[PDB]
Amino acid sequence: DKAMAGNFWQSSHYLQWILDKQDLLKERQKDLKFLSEEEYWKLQIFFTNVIQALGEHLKLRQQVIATATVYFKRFYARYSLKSIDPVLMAPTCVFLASKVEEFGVVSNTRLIAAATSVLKTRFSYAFPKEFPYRMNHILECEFYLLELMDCCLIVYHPYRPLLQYVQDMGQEDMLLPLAWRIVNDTYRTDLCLLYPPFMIALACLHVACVVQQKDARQWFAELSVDMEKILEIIRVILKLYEQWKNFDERKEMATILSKMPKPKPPP
Amino acid sequence: DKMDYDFKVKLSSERERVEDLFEYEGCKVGRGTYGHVYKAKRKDGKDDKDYALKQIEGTGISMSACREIALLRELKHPNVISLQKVFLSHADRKVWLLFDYAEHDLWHIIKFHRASKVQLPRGMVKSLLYQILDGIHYLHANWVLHRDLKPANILVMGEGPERGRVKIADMGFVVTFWYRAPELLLGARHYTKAIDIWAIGCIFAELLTSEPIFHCRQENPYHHDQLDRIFNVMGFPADKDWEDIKKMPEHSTLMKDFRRNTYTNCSLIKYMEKHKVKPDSKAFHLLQKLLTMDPIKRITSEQAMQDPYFLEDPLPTSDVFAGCQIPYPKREFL
Ligand SMILES: Cc1ccc(-n2nc(C(C)(C)C)cc2NC(=O)NCCCN2CCOCC2)cc1
Ligand code: NA
Repeated sequence: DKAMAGNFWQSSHYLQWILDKQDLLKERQKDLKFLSEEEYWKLQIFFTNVIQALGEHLKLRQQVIATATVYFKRFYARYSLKSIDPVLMAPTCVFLASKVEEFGVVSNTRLIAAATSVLKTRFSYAFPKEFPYRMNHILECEFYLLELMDCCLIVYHPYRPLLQYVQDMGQEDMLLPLAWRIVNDTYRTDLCLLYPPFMIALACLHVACVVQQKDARQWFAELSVDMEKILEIIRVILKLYEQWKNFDERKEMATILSKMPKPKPPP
Repeated sequence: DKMDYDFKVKLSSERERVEDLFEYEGCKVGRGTYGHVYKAKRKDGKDDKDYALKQIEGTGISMSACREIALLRELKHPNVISLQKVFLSHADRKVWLLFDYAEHDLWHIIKFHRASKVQLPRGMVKSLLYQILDGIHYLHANWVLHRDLKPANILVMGEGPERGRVKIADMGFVVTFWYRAPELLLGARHYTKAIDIWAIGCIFAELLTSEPIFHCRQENPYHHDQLDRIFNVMGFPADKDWEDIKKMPEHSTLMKDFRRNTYTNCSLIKYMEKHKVKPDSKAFHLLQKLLTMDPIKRITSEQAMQDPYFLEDPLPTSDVFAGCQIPYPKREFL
C-alpha cells in the first residue's frame, strides 16, 4: 500500500491546501480585471486538458496527472496568470508530480519533446508558435512551484475512496468506469481545492448512479456524511457538463489566451 | 525566462536564506551519500538551541530530495525526526533541510559502553526499545518502511525540552550487513515491515550485550559470511521453521555452500547466555520473537509494544536517560 494512505486528516493537503472559496475568489480578482469569470473557467478547462495531454504522451498513470493538476491549481490559486507562463508551469507540474509519485525523473530531452509535440499536434489551435522553453526554465520554475506549495508534495485524490465505495456497493463493474470518468472531469473545476477527496468521490458516484438510473438512495442514506456538502459538489458537476456543452475550446481559446495578463519584463 | 519581474523581485526580497539565519561554517558533523549535516546556531540570537542543517547532495529536486521532503513534510510523531524548514537557495540550486539538533545516537552510546569494559542500564535499554518500536509502528502504519535501521540511525535528544527522546532518522552511508534480515541475504526482491523488525531485534541484542549480534568481517544480494555468522548465532533453520526458504532466489546457493550439521550446537539461547542475558527473561522472549528467521513468523511492531516486557519492572521512561546525568560525549565534528 502507498505511503501516508490513511493520513488525510493529519495531512498537509487537509491542513493547508483545502482553501476557503471566498479567499480563492478574492485572490482571483487580480486576473478578473483582464478576463471575465467565464473566460477564467475556460482557461482552467484548457490547462487541465494540456496537463492531461502531457501526461498521456509521457505514459503517466492518472494519479500522477491528477497530482500535477493539483500543483498547477494551487499555484494559480495564490498567484496571477502573469506571474509564470502557464505554458511553462504545466510541464513543470507534470515533471515534479512524476518524481513525487515515484515514477522517476523525466529526462531533459523527453520532457521538452513531449511539451513540444503535444502543443504542436493537439493544441495548434491555441499555440501557433513552438514550445519556447528549455530545461533550465523548467528547473527554475520547479523551484518557484515547490516554494509556493510550501513543500507540500503528497496529494490525496478521489479515485481511492471511490474504488472503496463501489466495491462496498458490490457494483464495481457497472458504476466504476463512469464514476471514475466523472472524477477526471472534476479537475476542470476548483473542487479539489475546496473539498476532501472522499466527498468528491461520493458526488461523482451519485451522478454516475443518476446517469445509469441506479437506485442507491438507501446506500447513500446509510452514510455518515454532510449531504448538504455532497449536493453542493453535485451542483458544480452538473454545471460543468452544461459549461462543456456550451464551450467551443478550439474556436475560443486563442482569443482568451491573448487576453491573459502579460508579465512585466525587467527594467 | 518570461517570468513577471515584480513577482520575482518581491519573492527574492522576502525569501529567507540559510546563510543569513544560521551560523554553520566549519561545523560539519556528518558526511554521507545523502548530503552534509552541520550543527548550527541561529545568527538572530533569540535562541541558544542547536540546530541541524542538512545540505542535500546534488542540486535541484532529485528523486532523493523529493522523497525526503515529501515524506518528512507529512510525518509527525515524537519518535521520528521532524523537518522544521526547507530552504531553497536559487543562486546555486541547493536544498537545505532544518531540524532540531539531536546530540546523541545509539552508535556512540553503544561504543561508549563497549569501550568501558559498564553495560547499558536495563531501564535505558527498555526505554530505547519501546521508543524505537513506537516510531517504527507509526511509520509502518503509514506504509513507510525504513529499510536501513541500525544504531547510527537511532538518534537520542540531549539536554533541552526533549531530553532522552529517541528520534528515528535516516543518515545514509561504505556498508555493513550486520542488521540485514536473512531473506535479503538470500535475494529477497522487496523491502517489508518484517525486514525493519529484524533490524530492531539486532539493535535490541546489541543494547543488551554491547556487541553487534551478527558482527562480520568485510566481504549480488548473497553474502556468505554474513549468513554464516547468523547461523553460528541462531542455528541453521529447520524446514518447519521457515517453509518458504526454498522460494528464496539464492536457496540453492545456500544448499551448495552450507550444511546444517555445521550449526547443531548453535542457538540464540546459547549466544545470549554467554553474554549473561537469561533465557527465561521477558527480555529474551521478546528478542527471540523479533529475531525469527522466517519473516512471516516475526512479530509486528505493535505486538512488540504490547509485550509483557514493557509492563515488567522497570517501566519504560519518556527520557531514556531517566533524569540521570548524561555521560556520553557530544558528537564531534568531521
Ligand atoms: C533520500 C532520503 C534521505 C533520508 C530520508 N529520511 N527518512 C527518514 C525516516 C526516519 C522518516 C525514514 C528520516 C529521513 N531524513 C533524515 O533523517 N535526515 C537526517 C536528519 C539529521 N539529523 C537531525 C537531528 O540532528 C542530527 C542530524 C528520506 C529520504
Ligand atoms: Na505508534
